[PDB]
Amino acid sequence: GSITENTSWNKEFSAEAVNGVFVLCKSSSKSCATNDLARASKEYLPASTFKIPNAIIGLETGVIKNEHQVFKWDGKPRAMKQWERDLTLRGAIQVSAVPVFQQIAREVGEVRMQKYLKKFSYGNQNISGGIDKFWLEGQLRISAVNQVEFLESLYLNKLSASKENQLIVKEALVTEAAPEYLVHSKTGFSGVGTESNPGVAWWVGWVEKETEVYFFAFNMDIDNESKLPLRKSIPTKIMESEGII
Amino acid sequence: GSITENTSWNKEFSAEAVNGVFVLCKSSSKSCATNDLARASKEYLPASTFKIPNAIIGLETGVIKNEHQVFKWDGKPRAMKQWERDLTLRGAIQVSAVPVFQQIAREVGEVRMQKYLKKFSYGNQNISGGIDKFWLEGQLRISAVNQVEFLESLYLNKLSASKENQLIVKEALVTEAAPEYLVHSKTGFSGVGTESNPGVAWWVGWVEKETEVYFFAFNMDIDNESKLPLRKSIPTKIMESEGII
Ligand SMILES: *C(=O)[C@@H]([C@@H]1NC(C(=O)O)=C(S[C@@H]2CN[C@H](C(=O)Nc3cccc(C(=O)O)c3)C2)[C@@H]1C)[C@@H](C)O
Ligand SMILES: *C(=O)[C@@H]([C@@H]1NC(C(=O)O)=C(S[C@@H]2CN[C@H](C(=O)Nc3cccc(C(=O)O)c3)C2)[C@@H]1C)[C@@H](C)O
Ligand SMILES: [Mg+2]
Ligand SMILES: [Mg+2]
Repeated sequence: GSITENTSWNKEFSAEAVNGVFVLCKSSSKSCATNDLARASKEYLPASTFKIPNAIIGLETGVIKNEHQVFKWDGKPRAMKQWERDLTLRGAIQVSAVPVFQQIAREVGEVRMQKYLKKFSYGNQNISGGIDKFWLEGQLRISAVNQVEFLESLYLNKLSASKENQLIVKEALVTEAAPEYLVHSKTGFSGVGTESNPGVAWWVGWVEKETEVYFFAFNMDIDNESKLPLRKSIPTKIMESEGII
Repeated sequence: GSITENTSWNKEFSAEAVNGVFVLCKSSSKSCATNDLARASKEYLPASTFKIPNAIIGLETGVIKNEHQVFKWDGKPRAMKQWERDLTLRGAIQVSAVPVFQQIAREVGEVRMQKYLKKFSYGNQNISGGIDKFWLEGQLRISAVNQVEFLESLYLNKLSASKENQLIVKEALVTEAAPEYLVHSKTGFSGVGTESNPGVAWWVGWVEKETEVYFFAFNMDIDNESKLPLRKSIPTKIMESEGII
């Protein structure tokens, strides 16, 4: 579609010394607005946002048997305590349980993963770097505009996957529910990288408000975990100034 | 499935002077508890809770084309200024827009409405009283045990309808979302009736918490719109009592 720059939105980045981009699209990706035309199409490691395509692929290949599959913890150390338990698919997405999705990816395997990222037009579609880590430290990259396009297809059930499996993943992604206000969303954080090679933090999703829908994707450069609150506050301020929130 | 009476729950009922029942079922043990086995099996006007089967039937028959159908307000006054606006299916359910569901019912028509309520085993299956009003002043009746059976089937996608259509109605029914706590629910209120033959107020739905699922159905006698808040107050206090929050 078309991407239109709104430089007034940089106010929210400038204040916090943040280098990043917000892409926000009403109704469709036919017309999106952004603070940074160039960065809106610049591609970055997806980190935990990749759990969305991975969940769809796991269901499509039958690796995830169905919506009520329980991912059992084997009792062995996992890198975060909140992952050391049995999880549903929703649970695994919402607590961002990487080892659940690593095992999903291993079972999907390289051939099938490559096939579905091509079907989904997902970023640079580059899965090299290890089947269980390409989206964590490999060569996979996707832009904020491309995240919006992917999530719009998911919203419309237009990905090349069953409608059932798109609906399953959508319910797992609900993060805020009010009578006329529904948010689907997913956070991501690649890590702190370095000073000269920063990590990336993401917030992607969509807002359904009355009869209208808004697709959004935010990323920022980050080299310190203490800046992570900005990954939600900057795009929240912008959507509020648009009267969305 | 089993059911057991827990007299202790009459606590929250006597306190605020209410005649009603709570049924709470843990999916993994296939075990339910209720304060009153007799009233758990008594059958009542479903009122707004019928919007759950009505929505599914509307989708199954194609009266509702799909999840992105907008129900346009025709500018004719409605009993609630909340309903005087375009609505998505989720919005119609969450705001409980009777006029939208009366029209759905009319388009489904008696023969098809009768068919699905039999397939769904929905209460006494008697839709006599007018195709657009059987569930609110007609003869249709359903018990709290029948509600949790029906909702358990919906959760499991085991109703005799498309998986897709069940998934659509399920997301429409989400009312609270946290990373490991997801609530689907629907309220109902038939009116004040008489103080001879009161009306009924419902709360039904289910809670997904970690990997457990709890199905619940509440109803109570109500003569005074005044006491509508206790429908949610009493089951919440019971569920809180059971560690479900
Ligand atoms: C996926 O990308 C990755 C996880 N994503 C993120 C993320 O926040 O996007 C984390 S952060 C990690 C999990 N919870 C801890 C935390 O500090 N969260 C935090 C701190 C301050 C603000 C916020 C917020 O407002 O969102 C969150 C540390 C994690 C790397 C994989 C591993 O799941
Ligand atoms: C459906 O049965 C019927 C509506 N159901 C409800 C209901 O509350 O179950 C009503 S009540 C009507 C709408 N909003 C007003 C109200 O007072 N709501 C209220 C009051 C106290 C507590 C709560 C709560 O915690 O949810 C809500 C009056 C309406 C009869 C219609 C949609 O078909
Ligand atoms: Mg990650
Ligand atoms: Mg650093």
